[PDB]
Amino acid sequence: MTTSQKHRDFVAEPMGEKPVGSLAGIGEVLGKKLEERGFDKAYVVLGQFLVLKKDEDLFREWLKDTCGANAKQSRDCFGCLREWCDAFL
Amino acid sequence: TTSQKHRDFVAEPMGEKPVGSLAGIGEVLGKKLEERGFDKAYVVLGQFLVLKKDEDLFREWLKDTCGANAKQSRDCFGCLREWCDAFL
Repeated sequence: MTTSQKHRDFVAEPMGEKPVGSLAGIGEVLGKKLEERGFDKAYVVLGQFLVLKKDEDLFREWLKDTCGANAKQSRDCFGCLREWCDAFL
Repeated sequence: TTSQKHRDFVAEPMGEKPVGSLAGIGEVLGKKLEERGFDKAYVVLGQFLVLKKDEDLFREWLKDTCGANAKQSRDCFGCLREWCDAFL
């Protein structure tokens, strides 16, 4: 397994009310910028991922534009949501 | 009360279900949702979640987007709310 433990923990169970910082790739710096834009729970970011029809390009560009995520951070966040959805949606 | 359509939706993961599997979303509403990019139930769930599950704002968005009346938007909200309580 090449995913982070943090990815594995997120994808192992429903997310409920977990904060945005529970997503892989979302450290404290990105999580603060997300919360300040209203994306305060992980499920709100899931919401954006789903409204963008799970499209990697659009979602990763949106994360960059919204909180300054770099390529690795946006890849990790996308992959964590994609695998969560495959498991639970 | 709830419809069997509601109960069937809230009983399981929605996967790739079409937007018309949502309670309240009949043929006319579904067409208009699909025309605007909301072709699958999970895209509408997405909008519900971006709006932080807010009943008033989601039901207003649905009316603005596809013309849902009050019963249709009530039905659609309630099915997404109960689905999230079971699966999210």
